[PDB]
Amino acid sequence: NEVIKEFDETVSQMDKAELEERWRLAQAFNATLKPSEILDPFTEVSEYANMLKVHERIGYVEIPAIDQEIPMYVGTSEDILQKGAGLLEGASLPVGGENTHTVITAHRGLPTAELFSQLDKMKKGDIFYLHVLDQVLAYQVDQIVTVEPNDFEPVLIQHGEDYATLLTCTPYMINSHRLLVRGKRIPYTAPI
Repeated sequence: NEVIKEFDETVSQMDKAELEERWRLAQAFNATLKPSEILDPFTEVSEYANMLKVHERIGYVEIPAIDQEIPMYVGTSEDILQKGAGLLEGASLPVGGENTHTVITAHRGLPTAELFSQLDKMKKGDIFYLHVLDQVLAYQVDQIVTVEPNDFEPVLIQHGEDYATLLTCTPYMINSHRLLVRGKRIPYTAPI
């Protein structure tokens, strides 16, 4: 909020050639990422996403269906999950691209930040935006499933496609299962 304002303000002061080289470095990481075993963030050395870091924030996720703009951070440690959404370890960077699947995790509400509390309100067709460096990527929801903390392939990188999954715990205030809201990239570029 204050954080989101500070983020966009810093980005607008950054050099264009440098904004572009960073983007390309993240795309290079996405093009080479091997499939690995993705663990539940809510249970149990990294240069991961360095090119995207702006005072430790890698951007924010914007979800008009639930009136949220939540800062994103690297990893899903509790330090992070207390203050915003975390990018899941082993998944794509949120810079999109063919054969990518980024995964953004937040608690189902904290006492003073709703975060992903209202994620059950999202429906197929809903559009959310990843704001990353000076870019904004639109994703349109095409699948919503609830799974056991051991059930986790709907976050599989599917060849050809560009996906982003918003991930939280469910039922509300019980948190025994995981709610996955998957969106697929649609054409959108931020206005100038």
